[PDB]
Amino acid sequence: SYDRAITVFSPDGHLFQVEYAQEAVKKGSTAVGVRGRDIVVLGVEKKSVAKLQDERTVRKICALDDNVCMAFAGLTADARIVINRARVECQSHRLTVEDPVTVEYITRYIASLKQRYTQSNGRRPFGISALIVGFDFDGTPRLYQTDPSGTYHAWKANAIGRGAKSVREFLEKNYTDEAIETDDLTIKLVIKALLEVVQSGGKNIELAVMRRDQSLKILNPEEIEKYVAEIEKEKEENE
Amino acid sequence: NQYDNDVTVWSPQGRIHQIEYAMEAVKQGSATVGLKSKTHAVLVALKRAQSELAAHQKKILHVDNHIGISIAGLTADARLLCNFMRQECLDSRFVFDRPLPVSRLVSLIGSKTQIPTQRYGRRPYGVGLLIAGYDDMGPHIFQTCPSANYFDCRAMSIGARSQSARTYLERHMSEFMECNLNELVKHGLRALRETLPAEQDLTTKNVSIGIVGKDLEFTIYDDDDVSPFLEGLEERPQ
Amino acid sequence: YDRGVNTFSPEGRLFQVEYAIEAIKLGSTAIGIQTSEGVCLAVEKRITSPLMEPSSIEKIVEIDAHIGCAMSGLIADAKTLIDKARVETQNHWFTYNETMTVESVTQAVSNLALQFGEEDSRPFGVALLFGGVDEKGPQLFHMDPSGTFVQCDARAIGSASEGAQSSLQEVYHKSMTLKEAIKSSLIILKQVMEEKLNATNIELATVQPGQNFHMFTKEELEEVIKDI
Amino acid sequence: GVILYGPPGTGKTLLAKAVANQTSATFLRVVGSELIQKYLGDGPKLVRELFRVAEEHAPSIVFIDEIDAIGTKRYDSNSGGEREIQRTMLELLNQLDGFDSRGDVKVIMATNRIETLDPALIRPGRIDRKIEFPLPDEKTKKRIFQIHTSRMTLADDVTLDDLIMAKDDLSGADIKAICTEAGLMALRERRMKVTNEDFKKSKENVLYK
Amino acid sequence: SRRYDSRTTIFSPEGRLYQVEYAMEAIGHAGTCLGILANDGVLLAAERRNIHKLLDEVFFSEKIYKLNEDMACSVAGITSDANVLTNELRLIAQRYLLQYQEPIPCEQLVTALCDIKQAYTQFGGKRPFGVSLLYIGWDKHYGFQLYQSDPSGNYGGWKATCIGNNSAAAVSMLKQDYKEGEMTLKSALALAIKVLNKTMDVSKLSAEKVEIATLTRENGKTVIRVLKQKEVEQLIKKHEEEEAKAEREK
Amino acid sequence: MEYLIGIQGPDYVLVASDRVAASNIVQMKDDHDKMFKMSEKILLLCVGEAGDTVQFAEYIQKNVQLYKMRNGYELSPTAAANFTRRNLADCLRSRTPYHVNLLLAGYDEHEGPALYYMDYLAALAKAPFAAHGYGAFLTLSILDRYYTPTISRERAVELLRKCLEELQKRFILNLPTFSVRIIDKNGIHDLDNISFPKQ
Amino acid sequence: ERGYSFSLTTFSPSGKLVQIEYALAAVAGGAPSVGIKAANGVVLATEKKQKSILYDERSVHKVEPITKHIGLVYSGMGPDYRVLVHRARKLAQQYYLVYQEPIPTAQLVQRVASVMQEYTQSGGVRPFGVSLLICGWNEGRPYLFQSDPSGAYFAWKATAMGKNYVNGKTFLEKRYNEDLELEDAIHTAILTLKESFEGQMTEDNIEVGICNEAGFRRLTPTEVKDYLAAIA
Ligand SMILES: Nc1ncnc2c1ncn2[C@@H]1O[C@H](COP(=O)(O)OP(=O)(O)OP(O)(O)=S)[C@@H](O)[C@H]1O
Ligand SMILES: [Mg+2]
Repeated sequence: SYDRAITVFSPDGHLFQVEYAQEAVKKGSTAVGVRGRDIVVLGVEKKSVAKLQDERTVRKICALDDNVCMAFAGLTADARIVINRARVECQSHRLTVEDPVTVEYITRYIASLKQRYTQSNGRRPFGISALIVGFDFDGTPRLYQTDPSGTYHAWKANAIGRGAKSVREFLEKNYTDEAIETDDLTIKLVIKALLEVVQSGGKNIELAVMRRDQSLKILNPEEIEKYVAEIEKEKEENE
Repeated sequence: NQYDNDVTVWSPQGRIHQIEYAMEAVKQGSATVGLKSKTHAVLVALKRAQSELAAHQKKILHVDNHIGISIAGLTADARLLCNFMRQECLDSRFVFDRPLPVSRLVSLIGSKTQIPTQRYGRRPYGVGLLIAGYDDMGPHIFQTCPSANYFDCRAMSIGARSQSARTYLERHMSEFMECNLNELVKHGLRALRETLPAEQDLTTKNVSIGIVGKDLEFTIYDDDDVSPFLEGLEERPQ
Repeated sequence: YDRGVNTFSPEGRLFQVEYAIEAIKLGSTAIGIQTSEGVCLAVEKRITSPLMEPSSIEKIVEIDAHIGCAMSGLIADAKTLIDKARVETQNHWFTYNETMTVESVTQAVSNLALQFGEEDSRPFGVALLFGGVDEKGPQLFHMDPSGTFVQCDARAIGSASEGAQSSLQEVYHKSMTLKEAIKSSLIILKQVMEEKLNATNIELATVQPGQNFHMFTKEELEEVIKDI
Repeated sequence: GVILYGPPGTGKTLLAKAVANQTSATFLRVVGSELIQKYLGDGPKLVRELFRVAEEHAPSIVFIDEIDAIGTKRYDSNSGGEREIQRTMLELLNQLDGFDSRGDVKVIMATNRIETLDPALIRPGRIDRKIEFPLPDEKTKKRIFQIHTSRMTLADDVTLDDLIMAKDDLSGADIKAICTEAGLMALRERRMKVTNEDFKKSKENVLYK
Repeated sequence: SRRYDSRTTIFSPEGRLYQVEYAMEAIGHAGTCLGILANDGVLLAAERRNIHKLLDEVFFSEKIYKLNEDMACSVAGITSDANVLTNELRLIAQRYLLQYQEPIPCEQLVTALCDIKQAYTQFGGKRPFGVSLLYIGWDKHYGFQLYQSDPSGNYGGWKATCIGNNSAAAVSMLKQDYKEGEMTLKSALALAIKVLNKTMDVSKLSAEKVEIATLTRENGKTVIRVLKQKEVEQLIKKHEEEEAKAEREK
Repeated sequence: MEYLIGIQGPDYVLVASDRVAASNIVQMKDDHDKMFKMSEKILLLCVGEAGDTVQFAEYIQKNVQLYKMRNGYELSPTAAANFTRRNLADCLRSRTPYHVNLLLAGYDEHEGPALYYMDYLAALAKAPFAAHGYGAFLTLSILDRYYTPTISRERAVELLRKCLEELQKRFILNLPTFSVRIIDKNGIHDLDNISFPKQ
Repeated sequence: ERGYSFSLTTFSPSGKLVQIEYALAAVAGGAPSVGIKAANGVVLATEKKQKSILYDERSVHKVEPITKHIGLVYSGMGPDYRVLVHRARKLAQQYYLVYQEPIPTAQLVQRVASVMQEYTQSGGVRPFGVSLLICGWNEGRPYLFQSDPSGAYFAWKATAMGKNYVNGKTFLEKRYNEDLELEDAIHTAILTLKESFEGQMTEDNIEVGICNEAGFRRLTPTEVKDYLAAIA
């Protein structure tokens, strides 16, 4: 057994292996999510496809239950083992207390798994950040995120990945109340958001909405070809 | 200094520096003075505080009905040996149905604290235990140190600025083996006014006294019942 | 170059216990005041973004029905100590059929605070206030990353800790009331925080001898603010 | 203080070139790698007198490229080892924070591995303006194409985009590379306008090794 | 004892980690493997390295390893590290068959091994594997599949990929000559001999220098056929006949 | 002690069970449900002692739901039934063997409908019809009397009607009500909770 | 006590395992040894010179049998060899207790080389400093395999290990063909060990072991003198 303290304090009060892992998040591909009052909409950008690969094994939006979706950034090898440990816990909740898992509960499991893992012996911390999105019982759509140090934290709109400060500055000057008016109008905020990021001009973006009673339903590159037309068409006439 | 890092490493002079640095930790805590008569064992402590509204940190603890201790150093390792101290007293009382003798208790501590002074990546216990108790042989004053070396003594004083208290105890220890409980205590109280700056001494909220006695169970006196003992001292000569 | 985690200084203290004392100077500030009418206890939130939901974060959390808490420094490892305190108050109720006193909660946590090493891995970087009403009345305690706890009367912990303590020694006296202790704390928090004071940047909680642990919410809270 | 840093080939030296292009003041250039001398002690004194002479002249900004060189490799021809590296770099860093008259000097920086050199130099006051050098974007890679393709009588077949995406993280030097290589290909056959298959062979040669 | 520890698990101050990037640096050299599919069948073209005149040429294969009864793998990198992985996912497929009485799907065999490979990069203070490897196979859910593993622990589905020494030159030409779903298992073989004509610096394409194995679906068989050294060279010269025709007529 | 039944047709599987949760001599609950879903086309029907029928059958249910999330598709009824047989057989020679009797019903898009049979010793049997409980002794003889491999689902219900009316003539237990399912290409469908009025 | 539980063999920034590269240097400075299979059996021949006349040459042996039909020689350092002999003696027994059959020579090298790879990754150990040559005649056809400290293995027709191994491989390439008997391969194994020995190659400076379909055996110095006579 390898017993060695990896994460230790700095002489001024930092945890260096934590904040080095935050920079591995800061060059993964961008993931943006907002919530509507009835339909949540989150979609990663930079699919970065090379037209010789299977398109389904590269997906970064998975589901933990029927109601809880999840996107991430950072490095993918650490991601899909946190996900598989979350799938067991949200299934073991049902063998216990009968209701399906509330979206706040599954964030506390991931965040507490991630903290104690910056505390044990001989373990580097995880290098991912996540967005947990769900519409729980009694239909209240909400989302969260998870820092690699393990601080779960709710939001109304957020973005992580490479180029996340510029998108977060873009949303606060754009997030009104009437932006979440229609289920097709909230999507026009996300498609306007990631187009203000690393190119992805309809060819590298994959939105995925959830209408509070469905599962995740990814629109194929025909409505995004339709939406990016009309989002740029309104931009064409006003300016 | 590459010989200054781990407890395992000997110096080329032959003095392990990690043990010598734990002696610096016991010199940081406030002073306390223990002494004994023919029939009594009295230890007197001097508390400290952080602000004027925060309370004073206690130092005298109750191990058993005939054993009490006084700590100096970091308080977390003090409670670690204290919960070991209480456990070794009541199981001997569970097995043999007798009070565990004091001189046989301290040798369990000396074997307890010597173990992390020899392994790898194990700190010593920075603590300043003065022990007062009863065998069937009368009172006993014992002190320890983080070098796992316990001392049999008749009056000692440890903590910050304690050398001035030892000089007072040497020139008055011919009188200690005769007096009753009253001026045995205020012999020790004249040692704590020795180890202070020349303006504040004994304002009834920073001093504590614990006595075990030949027909007297170990009793701690705190900040109101100190005042009968504390009256009857002369002014500081200047 | 690299020491172990368990090494004394030549001045004798430690290395990483003393480094963790520095880490709670980055946390948000928090004020607790003990009054014989009851314990009031406040904090700021340090809201970063307008898009952020404000109520998802918390600093006041309850341990039992008669004991509240307040955390500073890091947050993610504070939740480990909170869960050990909640279990400890329920094991004491299960085996003794009574309420654990406020002091005996604190030493049950403070024994846990210095247990790292290389067998069986770093000290916790939080600082806690424990406000409660046991049978000796209202109490107020303060622990350390070093595991050293002591009863305080008006303790201010956070990034603005030493600036607030000086302004708090002048207004505190032993015969306060709870209605003026609540007002006296928000005068101090109005100085030390960055943004303006409103009903969302701060939150309070008071514990009484009569009723149990009560946390204020954004309806009864701003009557203190508009009548500051 | 002023400093650049980034991957090998982004614009830290060329940028300095344009800087001087605009300037109307004194200017010098030297490489840290040459600072080491097979003897002992000289290099330091070299630094001293060099700073002196620079300061003595005029409105001036001197620049050294790739100091990290002196902190990365080691040449067996050097008499000792770090036993002079340390002292030389030390006196160096001092000579930018001399208690004496600092004079009219400002300094730029340009290193590929900044993370590993002595952070002591990075002290505030010695170095002030600290700027990153990133990977330019493809939409700008098109502009680089335009740059190194404006004043050449190319062939009409230029579809630059299907050439931009070859190396997913290529550099602004690679543009010039492909361009001049294709031109050479043209010159071999004495042709004039540079056709697309020339771009093909270019990407194949310059990159695949 | 902490002076001798090399800390093969920690991050670097720039954010990335050095140990697996040194391994993927070593995965470039020492070997060449590639695969292709568009229709019924899938192939693995691999180039032999030790071509010395004193060897027995046995064990039916050199870098091809039959894993299941209907899938196989081609490996690259440290050959000794490869022998531990190959007989590790060989019984991952068997403990699946013990548990469900059904052959394992080709994708979740890859994810099972790439979690064991990921764990050494993450804790334990242990040297990771410098091994990347391909996966061909068939299942009833999606048919013919083609995967690729990396020493970091992340996989991916593909259609044609090389992990050779000049693998970037091969991929640049695979996306220059390709067709989605129309490359039958004769045009892919002619394309396979075209690609390793380029990346192999030893010219003239010695038939003993390469190995080609095909996986075709016969009704209840899934025939994995390592084609012999009598039909390689006629496929070699078939590439040679057309290139003298295409060069002279252009 | 209880009674469930397994008629399997050309493109459907007709299953039914009772609704009585028993006790010492009384019946605690008259509308109990012995029916456990795992997928959109796989059911599970468990009979046995008190604790093991509940906890084993939901242990299997969390492993089948997990297989769908890890892969995106469901188990076949052949593989789902054969995963259960491994779990009894491994836990048979243990300190706590489960004592349950069960039969699994499933539809697939490749091999069509399927019915499997098990006991408390974990022996599989691909059967066209089966039954557990003491009512199986009464009711198997009507069922092979009238079974055709090409039987339509309308007359398969009235065969089940005939198979239960004899069970309320010469069987000493009460058993008034019976819950009925049907499985096809469209998934699980609830049929009428057929019963006999004791008023 | 306990161990270290960390690998002291890491990747270089040039991507080479340096400790394995150093272990091959210790193999190359060993005693020279050649091995030749020819159509009915395998010949293993080594070179064993005592440092002085005081040593008892009939005490230790370079050529060791593993079972009835498998022999094994080395070229490296001494005490590492006796460890993985006793390991390989045991591995041939657990195959036999399961299957009631003598182990194939291929499956032994599958399991001996798995030990050497496992030993160059685990915590706190330096790799072995030996290379092996393994012979045997399973199912008529003979076999000749060579392992290395990295854990790989090969299938040779004829090869040389030890000092001047690059000269022996050129000598065997100009000598060996497909068609030789066992007694011819003995004569050319002495002819390739004479390239690097001293002046006196007596009946006790060398050690030769053969396989047949009759099984592995090791030559006594009587007939080794007869093969050494009328040689070169
Ligand atoms: N962003 C760019 N725009 C236009 N040309 C560029 C750009 N980046 C590089 N180049 C070209 O490539 C050359 C390389 O730029 P340099 O200034 O040498 O970069 P550098 O990062 O300082 O190089 P190193 O690391 O010292 S080798 C320039 O002289 C230009 O010809
Ligand atoms: Mg440059």
